[PDB]
Amino acid sequence: EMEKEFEQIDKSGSWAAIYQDIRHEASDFPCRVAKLPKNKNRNRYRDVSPFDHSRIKLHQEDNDYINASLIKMEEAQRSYILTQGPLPNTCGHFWEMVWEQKSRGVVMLNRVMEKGSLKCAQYWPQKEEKEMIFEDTNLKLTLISEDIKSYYTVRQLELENLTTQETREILHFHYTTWPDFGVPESPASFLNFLFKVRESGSLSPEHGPVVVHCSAGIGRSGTFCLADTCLLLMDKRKDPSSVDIKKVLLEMRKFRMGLIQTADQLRFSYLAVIEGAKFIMGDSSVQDQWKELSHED
Ligand SMILES: O=C(O)COc1c(C(=O)O)sc(-c2cccc(NC3CCCCC3)c2)c1Br
Repeated sequence: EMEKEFEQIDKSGSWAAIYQDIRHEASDFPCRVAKLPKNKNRNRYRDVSPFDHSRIKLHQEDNDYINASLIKMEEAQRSYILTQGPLPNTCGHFWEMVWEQKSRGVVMLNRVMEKGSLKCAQYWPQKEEKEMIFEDTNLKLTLISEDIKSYYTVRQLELENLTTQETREILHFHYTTWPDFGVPESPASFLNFLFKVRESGSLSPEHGPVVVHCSAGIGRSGTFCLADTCLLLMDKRKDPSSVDIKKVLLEMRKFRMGLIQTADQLRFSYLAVIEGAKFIMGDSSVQDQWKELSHED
C-alpha cells in the first residue's frame, strides 16, 4: 500500500536504493533500428532509444524511424506515445506521427532552452500569422489560439494534411516550470496540469494516444505517465490499495527505457498519486484547491 510504503522508505531514507532496484529489474530489449547508421541524426541522445518492438513507425517507405515509443498499458486501457524533443530535422516526422496516430493532444514538459542548451526544436508556430509548413511530410501547422497561465500554456493548433486537405485540432499542453532532472513545484501544480490535460478530452480512448515529450522523453515524461496511469487504475477499480506503483512503472518500462530519471521523481510520483487519490475517491474540493495552490493566474 503506497502511502505506508512511502512513509517507510522516507523514514529509512532509502529512495535511492528503491529507485536503483527499479533500474536493476527494468526490461531490456533491442533497439537495432534506432542504432542503424542512417538514423544517427534522428536521435537526440545516444543512450536513449526506443525498443524495436514498441517503436512508432512512420507510414513512409523511405525511412519509417522516429525516436518514439507506444506505451500500451493493457490493464489500465490507456496508451501514450513518449518521444524526444523533436530535432531541427525531425519536426516533420513528429507531426507525421501525430497525424498517422490520430493523437489529439501533445504534452510538452520541457522548455526549448534549459541550462543553456537546446533541449527541443521550435516545432510549433508561436504567432498566428506565421504558420509552419513541413515540406518533407507535407503538413501545415497553424497557431489558432493560446491560453497562457503562470507556469503552463495551453495552445490550440490546426494540423493540416496538405495531401488530402483534411484538418484536425491539436491541443498543446506546455508545462513550463518543470526542471530537467527535477520535480514539479508541488503535487498540486502537477495535478492541476494533469487534470487540465484530462479535462480536454485528449486522453479519451476515442482518440489516438496522447503524445508526451520532454527532452529525452523518459524522465519528466515517465513521471507524468506513471502518475496518470496509477490514478486511472485506481479509478477503474475505485480502490487505491490495489495499485502497486513500482510494478506499474516496471510495466511501462517494458515499452520504453529509462522511465523516470531520478529517485526524487519516483518519490514525487508517490506524492502525486496519493494526493490525486483524494479526487478519484470522490473528494470534490481538492481540484479547486490544487488550482488555487498552483497559482496559475
Ligand atoms: O526529463 C528529465 O528529468 C531529464 O531529461 C534528460 C535530459 C535532459 O533534459 O537533458 S538528458 C537525459 C539522459 C540522456 C542520456 C542518458 C540518460 N540515462 C540513462 C539511464 C539508464 C537507462 C537509459 C537512460 C539520460 C534525460 Br532522462
